[PDB]
Amino acid sequence: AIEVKLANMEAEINTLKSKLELTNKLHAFSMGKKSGKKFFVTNHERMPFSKVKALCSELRGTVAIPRNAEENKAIQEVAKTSAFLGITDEVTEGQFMYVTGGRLTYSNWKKDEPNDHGSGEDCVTIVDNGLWNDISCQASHTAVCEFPA
Amino acid sequence: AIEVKLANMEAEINTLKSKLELTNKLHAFSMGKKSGKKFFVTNHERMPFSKVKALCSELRGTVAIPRNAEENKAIQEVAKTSAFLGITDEVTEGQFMYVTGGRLTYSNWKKDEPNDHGSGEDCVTIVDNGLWNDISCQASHTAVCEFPA
Amino acid sequence: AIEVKLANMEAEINTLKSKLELTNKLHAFSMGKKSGKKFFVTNHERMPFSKVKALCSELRGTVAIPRNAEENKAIQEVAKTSAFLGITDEVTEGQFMYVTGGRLTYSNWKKDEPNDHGSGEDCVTIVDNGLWNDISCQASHTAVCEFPA
Ligand SMILES: OC[C@H]1O[C@H](O[C@@H]2[C@H](O)[C@@H](O)O[C@H](CO)[C@H]2O)[C@@H](O)[C@@H](O)[C@@H]1O
Ligand SMILES: OC[C@H]1O[C@H](O[C@@H]2[C@H](O)[C@@H](O)O[C@H](CO)[C@H]2O)[C@@H](O)[C@@H](O)[C@@H]1O
Ligand SMILES: OC[C@H]1O[C@H](O[C@@H]2[C@H](O)[C@@H](O)O[C@H](CO)[C@H]2O)[C@@H](O)[C@@H](O)[C@@H]1O
Ligand SMILES: [Ca+2]
Ligand SMILES: [Ca+2]
Ligand SMILES: [Ca+2]
Ligand SMILES: [Ca+2]
Ligand SMILES: [Ca+2]
Ligand SMILES: [Ca+2]
Ligand SMILES: [Ca+2]
Ligand SMILES: [Ca+2]
Ligand SMILES: [Ca+2]
Ligand SMILES: [Ca+2]
Ligand SMILES: [Cl-]
Ligand SMILES: [Cl-]
Ligand SMILES: [Cl-]
Repeated sequence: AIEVKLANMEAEINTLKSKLELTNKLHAFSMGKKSGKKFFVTNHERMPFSKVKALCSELRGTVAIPRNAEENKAIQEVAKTSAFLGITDEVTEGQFMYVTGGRLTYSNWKKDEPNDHGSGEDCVTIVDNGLWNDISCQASHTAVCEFPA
Repeated sequence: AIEVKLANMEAEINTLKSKLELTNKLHAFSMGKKSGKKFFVTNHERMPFSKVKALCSELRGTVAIPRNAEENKAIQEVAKTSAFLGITDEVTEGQFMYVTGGRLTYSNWKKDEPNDHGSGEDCVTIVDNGLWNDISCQASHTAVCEFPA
Repeated sequence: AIEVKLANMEAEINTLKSKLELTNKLHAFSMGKKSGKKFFVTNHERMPFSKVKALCSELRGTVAIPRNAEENKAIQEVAKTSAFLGITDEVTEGQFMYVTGGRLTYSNWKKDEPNDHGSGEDCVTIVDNGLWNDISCQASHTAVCEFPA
């Protein structure tokens, strides 16, 4: 009894992990996940940057970060409106870093941006052009999370 | 050994439960669930009110109910077409009650409605412009379920 | 007590099985699955037929197969563009079969199709007015999977 049931439950658990993995694959597929590509998702809600990070973090993802023109357009198409990117110069003014760490490689700044305008701008938004503009982290923009390829 | 295997398996189960909960959160987010708000969703299928209640119940949700103008708009954008709301005046004519209990607070009736037209109309549908019209519960309208915030 | 913990583990597993089943039902509902009808899903990615089969197979579904006009319209609405169908005449030229078995019955060929054009065409794509054309299995078309009613 005991040992047999325990061995069976281990098989039940492994079967459940396999099924859940399959469910996640199907959901990613229905969400637009392209083979071997990272995918972006949004609930179309606009909120302050701190809430986007908290939200993507709960979902075990990160605030969307374009690493090249392709991904930049991908995020643009997903958001449809202005959306925060996982990039800020909160730590050292003028030095934009990825929220995931490290200095910005690819960038697509609008002319004369980032400019830390007025009272200050430490966050970044991809606008309805794919271009970038630094804006107040307190402002509310579309939440777009990123998940691994 | 047995007590050890059992302990390790309970750990695996706790991890799997959290992982499934994450799947549910990501899915709701991808379908438009806003922070702190109820999740509204539809399969675009039109059916009699009885079937809508049965369908949402089977999913552990309930027929969508607008508690205010904001929710009414959210349901409107999910349905696109005429859809049943979880409200009826089956007990006392003219007294609309939520199928989950309690008297109707917010309402968005169309002009000249409710009119308990013809042989009688005890169900409610959100239609054009998001306004309401009472209709026969036997009529087929889009199924929209709601899940807790 | 070992046996008490084992009994709890069984209940935890069964509870998990029930919740995962619910998660699958809510996802199918959100993807447009109609009561008693199979449903269709796409990530909008274009790829050769062999890749579509592999992808859908891995998700425990199959390349979409229209069995009547309703399903054909449904697949057309989901795909938005040209997509492979689970129909080919690879096994015996001229005789189309479903990838899951059986000779083609219902069909919606464009005029003058199928024509096994050029060096040959053994796969099938649903194109413009939801009409069908046989095409090379090597060409890349939208991946659309179908899942059981
Ligand atoms: O204060 C925000 C923003 O203002 C200026 O840019 C404008 C805005 O991005 C927005 O309203 O759209 C305008 C174009 O339609 C754009 O000029 C700049 O001062 C910018 O640096 C600043 O972040
Ligand atoms: O008896 C049903 C319903 O009929 C009338 O409303 C019409 C219907 O909702 C539907 O056909 O769309 C029409 C607008 O295009 C609308 O007028 C009303 O008599 C209504 O009270 C009644 O419930
Ligand atoms: O060899 C491909 C295909 O070519 C011809 O049809 C064309 C294609 O179906 C597609 O590109 O759309 C065109 C119209 O928009 C159409 O002419 C046919 O020879 C066809 O049988 C063949 O499979
Ligand atoms: Ca600063
Ligand atoms: Ca700054
Ligand atoms: Ca700026
Ligand atoms: Ca009545
Ligand atoms: Ca009535
Ligand atoms: Ca009426
Ligand atoms: Ca052939
Ligand atoms: Ca020929
Ligand atoms: Ca052929
Ligand atoms: Ca052809
Ligand atoms: Cl700021
Ligand atoms: Cl009625
Ligand atoms: Cl071929």
